[PDB]
Amino acid sequence: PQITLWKRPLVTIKIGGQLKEALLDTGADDTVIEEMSLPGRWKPKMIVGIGGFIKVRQYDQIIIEIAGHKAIGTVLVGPTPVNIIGRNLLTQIGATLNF
Amino acid sequence: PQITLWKRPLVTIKIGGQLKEALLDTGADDTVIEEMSLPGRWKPKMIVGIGGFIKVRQYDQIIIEIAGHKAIGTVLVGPTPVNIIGRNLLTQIGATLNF
Ligand SMILES: CC(C)CN(C[C@@H](O)[C@H](Cc1ccccc1)NC(=O)O[C@H]1CO[C@H]2OCC[C@H]21)S(=O)(=O)c1ccc(N)cc1
Ligand SMILES: [Cl-]
Ligand SMILES: [Cl-]
Ligand SMILES: [Cl-]
Ligand SMILES: [Cl-]
Ligand SMILES: [Cl-]
Repeated sequence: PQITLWKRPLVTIKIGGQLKEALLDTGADDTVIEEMSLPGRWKPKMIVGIGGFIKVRQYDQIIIEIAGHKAIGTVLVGPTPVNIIGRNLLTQIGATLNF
Repeated sequence: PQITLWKRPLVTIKIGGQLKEALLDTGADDTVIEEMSLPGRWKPKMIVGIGGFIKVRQYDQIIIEIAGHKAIGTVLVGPTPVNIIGRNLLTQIGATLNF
């Protein structure tokens, strides 16, 4: 697809057996999802945005289907106001910014 | 250009005749830059992101060049952790997300 930016670039994702809406976000280094359970080990991390930092749990080697495209990588879980697909997974589906 | 996302999509911007670096950010509705002087009157705005909110100065109809493309539009100025180019200006430079 070609996604224009007149509106927020929201897509459906599937993660840990759940369907979620998420933002395709070139400004996010890594993917961050609202509180949910995921399998396996995790470790804590802080990430920063507008407003400051939040504490998240870092889960590695998690598979997400993004707009029907499967990717695997690190997923951060924590109190984000919006689900965000970051560059670590956008690369994997071949996403580019074009102008 | 076609910009891949293996690295942060940083570009040079020109604003008030000065060059700065900024992040192309599809997850941002609005363009937000670090403290700087801009001409004219400003209006209040609060923006909300991952770690809570910040107050910013909203300047309208500001001439800005992004990666060599001319734009004229709203720039928010305040204590953002990084300079971000949001959809308001990404649309002016004809940017799309493609995968
Ligand atoms: C500020 C960026 C450098 C980083 N952020 C991504 C950014 O796209 C967020 C993503 C975002 C979006 C909504 C709410 C929180 C986070 N947008 C954002 O804060 O935009 C603000 C400016 O325009 C307004 O429109 C959206 C909120 C305002 S972030 O969400 O803080 C973040 C930081 C690190 C990671 N790994 C993942 C996400
Ligand atoms: Cl992958
Ligand atoms: Cl990863
Ligand atoms: Cl590539
Ligand atoms: Cl990419
Ligand atoms: Cl604008």
